Amino acid sequence: QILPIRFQEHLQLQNLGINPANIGFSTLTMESDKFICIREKVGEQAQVVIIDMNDPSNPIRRPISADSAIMNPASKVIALKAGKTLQIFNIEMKSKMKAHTMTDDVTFWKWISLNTVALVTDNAVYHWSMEGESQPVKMFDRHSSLAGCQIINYRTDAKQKWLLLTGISAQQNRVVGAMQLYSVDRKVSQPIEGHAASFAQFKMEGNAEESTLFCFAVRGQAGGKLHIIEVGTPPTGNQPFPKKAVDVFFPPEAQNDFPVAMQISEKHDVVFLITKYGYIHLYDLETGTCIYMNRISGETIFVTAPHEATAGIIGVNRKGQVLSVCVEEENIIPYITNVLQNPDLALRMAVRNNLAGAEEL
Amino acid sequence: SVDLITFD
Repeated sequence: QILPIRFQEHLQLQNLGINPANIGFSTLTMESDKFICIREKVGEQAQVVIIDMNDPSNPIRRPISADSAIMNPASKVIALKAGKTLQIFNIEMKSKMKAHTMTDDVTFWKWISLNTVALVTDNAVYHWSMEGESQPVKMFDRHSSLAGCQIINYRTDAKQKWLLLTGISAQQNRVVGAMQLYSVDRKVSQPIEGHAASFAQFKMEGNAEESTLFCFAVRGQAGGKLHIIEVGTPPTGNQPFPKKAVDVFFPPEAQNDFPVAMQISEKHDVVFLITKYGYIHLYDLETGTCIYMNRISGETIFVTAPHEATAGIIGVNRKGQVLSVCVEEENIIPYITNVLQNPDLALRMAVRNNLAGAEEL
Repeated sequence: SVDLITFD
């Protein structure tokens, strides 16, 4: 059978001398497909291990006293913290670029762009530009709906006008997602039940300007749902993007499963969704139509990034497998025509994203 | 406040 996606194993971190005890959410970071950082204690000495994905054979270990390390998405620039102490280093320059002392512990942080670090404290969210003498600026106060959640993600639209904070907690013996969507222009927060989310830019045919889309997936008691919604006033002259809501299927033996990660391909206009217990889903961004579901593994993929090369998703599982999934550009249109029997979707996707196979419907 | 990383 032809599959509309392709899997690829890039690395086993245990073949690089990474101890499996350090392959987890709190100790391994992958902020982009260019680097993986792992904090390890070897003897008495805390180290950071930096894997250059363009040179994976030669990890470099450096001593640290940081509780958290996140590499810049594009440059060998690393953000380190220990409690309230934040430091930015250019590794190649062996130089401290910037430092700041917070008045609150940072419980979650990540790079939201090439030049900005987002910081989450117990009660607020900050952006920290690496430009000039910029210090962290508060973006919004955390909503009470996320109080006592484990913060697992933070994302923004391209223009940093829509901000989304995601926490989870145990309620009624399931993992319940609490999201806060903040409008920077309107200064309004919306609490939303959700597990995974991304923003995307999408130009509707007949529109001169891109639409800003907010895509989120949730397992409620209502069952699995994926939502694709335009945020903000449509650009002048644009038609509005019509809201989509579709089902997210969980089989009977995965009654405890829930979405953990989402990446949107702007090349293919598809949504990749990964569940906690190793299901992969592919949805059309325009309509929400489910294209494909299958099981990767039992294994939790606990961190993901965009895979630039393939317009796909790359992740690491608890075994230390670095795995990517992308659209199979040669099979997806035949797969949608023949296996899904959806010649409409097939033909739309074939001309929208310039793919082969809708000559033969 | 000391460097949180040590180089060569």
